[PDB]
Amino acid sequence: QFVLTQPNSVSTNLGSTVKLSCKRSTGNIGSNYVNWYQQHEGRSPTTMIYRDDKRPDGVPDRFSGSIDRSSNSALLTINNVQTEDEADYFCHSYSSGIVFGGGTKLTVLGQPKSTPTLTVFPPSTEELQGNKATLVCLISDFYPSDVEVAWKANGAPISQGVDTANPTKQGNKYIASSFLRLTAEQWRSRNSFTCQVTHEGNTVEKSLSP
Amino acid sequence: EVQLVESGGGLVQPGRSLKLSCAASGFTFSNYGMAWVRQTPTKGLEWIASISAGGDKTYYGDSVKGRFSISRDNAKTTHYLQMDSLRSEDTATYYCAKTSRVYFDYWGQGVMVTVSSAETTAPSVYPLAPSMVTLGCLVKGYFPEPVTVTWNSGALSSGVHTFPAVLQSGLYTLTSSVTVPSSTWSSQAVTCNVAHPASSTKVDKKIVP
Repeated sequence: QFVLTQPNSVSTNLGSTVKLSCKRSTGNIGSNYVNWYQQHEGRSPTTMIYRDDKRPDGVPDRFSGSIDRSSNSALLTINNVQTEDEADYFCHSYSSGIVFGGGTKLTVLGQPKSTPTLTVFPPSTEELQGNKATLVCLISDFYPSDVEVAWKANGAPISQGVDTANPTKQGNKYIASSFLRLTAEQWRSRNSFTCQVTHEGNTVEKSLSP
Repeated sequence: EVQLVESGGGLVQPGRSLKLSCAASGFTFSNYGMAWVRQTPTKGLEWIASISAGGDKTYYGDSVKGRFSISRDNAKTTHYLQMDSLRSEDTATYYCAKTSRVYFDYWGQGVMVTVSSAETTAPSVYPLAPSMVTLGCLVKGYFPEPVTVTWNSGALSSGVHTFPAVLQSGLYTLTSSVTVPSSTWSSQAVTCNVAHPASSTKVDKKIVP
């Protein structure tokens, strides 16, 4: 019936205040209640605010809802922002149908930089029985998320056969993984293989040998 | 307290149908409307369908286009989303939700629906072996998502990282790892337990040095 527009992402510091906006395109924002949901990555949504400004039992009073007539918008204010508030926040209203905003991803800054840890694994004897070999590189414990992953074979770059996942948050840090697919004959025949990650101007690497 | 338990999703071919179920408890079911809402990483939450408390009024989102039907069975405290004429764009996580007049007060855990011409493929599972030691399990070449991985049937809970999968040539691959003290591996076996529901696969692998 109308759209609800939210900023795609907001960043803020620990203990700061943020105001997350939700603008109705057509019709007056006050003509139908606005509700707000929090969703942590990989989890179901939970209600933070309903009926414009009401809090479910259990939601901190750091959270509060309001309606701004002049900008035709609803606002979720979060005071004294905490690390656990990092989440996607969705607004919701209705008229002749139910409308959701696109969600605002809130990030809470302040966590210190952390360099990646690598773990590498050779092909299993069971996989080699099948004439296949998958080299595994696990990348963990790093912040911020931006990383480049690359492989090397007897010291030289190897790009064919590489599959790398984008980083994802786990707890307060990120993880990612990368796989190098080789012929079992390709694995047995080399002297070594290497996974190298570049993060914040640093390289971290580990090698595998048959 | 309120419980909403979804079932009935998984893989389906284009043009075919699926029926999702939400079994509810913890409130007087017949006093409240119920709803379905879906999510895609690209398009956020999208309302799909609602049904009145009494069951005799239904409402549908724009993307349904006369293809889905929502129903409820108050005697079984369950409601249902019958999804017909399915298309690739219907691949999503589907949540059921309870209403409280004007908002959704509780949401289910969500079930994945994948609309694809590809058949189910069960994973191959391979142990990964090299103070502390990190062991792993490679879950190779499966379709569709999800899989789950635990360690010693849940007895090993801290130190577990299960890594988001890569997708190549139509199949998913992931790794899970567990970090334990050296003494654990020398004192008892360490086993990964992999499940792939879409293929009714359940596999236990001991980690051998």
